[PDB]
Order: sequence, then structure tokens, then C-alpha cells
Amino acid sequence: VIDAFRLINANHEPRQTTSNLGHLNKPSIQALIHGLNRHYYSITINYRKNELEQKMLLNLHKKSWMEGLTLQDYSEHCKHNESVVKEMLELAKNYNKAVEEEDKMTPEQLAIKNVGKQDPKRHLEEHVDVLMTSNIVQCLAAMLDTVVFK
Amino acid sequence: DYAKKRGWVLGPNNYYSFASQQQKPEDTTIPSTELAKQVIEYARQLEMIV
Repeated sequence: VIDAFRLINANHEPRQTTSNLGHLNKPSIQALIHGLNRHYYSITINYRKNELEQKMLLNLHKKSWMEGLTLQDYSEHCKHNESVVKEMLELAKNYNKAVEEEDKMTPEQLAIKNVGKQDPKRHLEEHVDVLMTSNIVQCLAAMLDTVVFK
Repeated sequence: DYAKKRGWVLGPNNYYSFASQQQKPEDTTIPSTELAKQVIEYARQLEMIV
């Protein structure tokens, strides 16, 4: 949240419009209350960058190469998989219970049905996504290392 | 004559080893390129917009 300002003399219109560039911001209610377009006017802020600035900003988040190929302790990986599958078991029980509903439910009541109560379908989808990502990544990294390192 | 026709080693008299070992294939090489391709296909199907 940033803005640039300049004042208006005691005069007419403060500025001349030779394009649409000025009228693209929809000045905020707070600024209008506190004196925008009456005691001062705004100026558009632009963030022109040079090539080196762009490259450095992009490179900021780049990680070391070894981190990419590094594997992950197999004991911890198996423990995490086991924990998530055990959770998915109870989530499947609850999902079976929930599917039996949704027919004995008012069209409006369904929306407020999931307020303060767990959503087995959503949690199952999230767990499936996390498990798939982790296992696929680990298997692919293992194979890649198997070939690269002799 | 039939022993000669077949590929029988003709060891001791009336003693022809059949080499039922079949080379006993024990060498294993961890097929890695194909497994990597399979997992990458899994990822492609998971990510692509159907």
C-alpha cells in the first residue's frame, strides 16, 4: 500500500488530461475523506526495473543444486506415510457416514452443514495430494540418483 | 543319433545333463529410466488439466 502525492494551489482543474493513464486507480474512501482531490492529488507509481534487478529478484529464491537431488530419510518418510494412511482410514469411515446424508438435507441446510464440523471429502483430497507428491518425488529422485551416481 | 540331434551334452554313459538351471537369471540392474518415465507420467496425469 503506497501512494504519491502533490498539492493543489488555492485556485479550475489541478491537472490536464491528455490520456486515460491518470483515471485508472479509483481513489480510496479514506483518502477522499482526508482530503484527496481537494488539497492534494495522487500520482501513479510505476516499478520500472533493469535487467540485473530483474535477474537478482528472480534468483533470490533459487536454492542450491544439491538440495534438489538430496533424498529424505526413509524411516521418516515411511513414518509420515503410515501416519497419513492411518488418518485416511478414519476419514474414510466419516466419508461413508457423510455420503449417506446429502439426500436427507435441505438445499440450504447443506451449506451450513459444514460449519464447525470436519469435511472428510476435502481432507481426503488434501491427504491424497500430499501423499502423491511426496511419493512420486521420492521415487523419481531415487531413480535419478541411481543412474547419475554410477 | 537323437541325442546328437538334440542339444544334449553326452556326459557319462547314459548321463546327459539337461542344464535345467536355465542360466538361473540372478543379475538385476534396477531398471531406472523406465521407472522414472512411469513416475513422470503419473505426475503428468496428476497435474494436467483434463
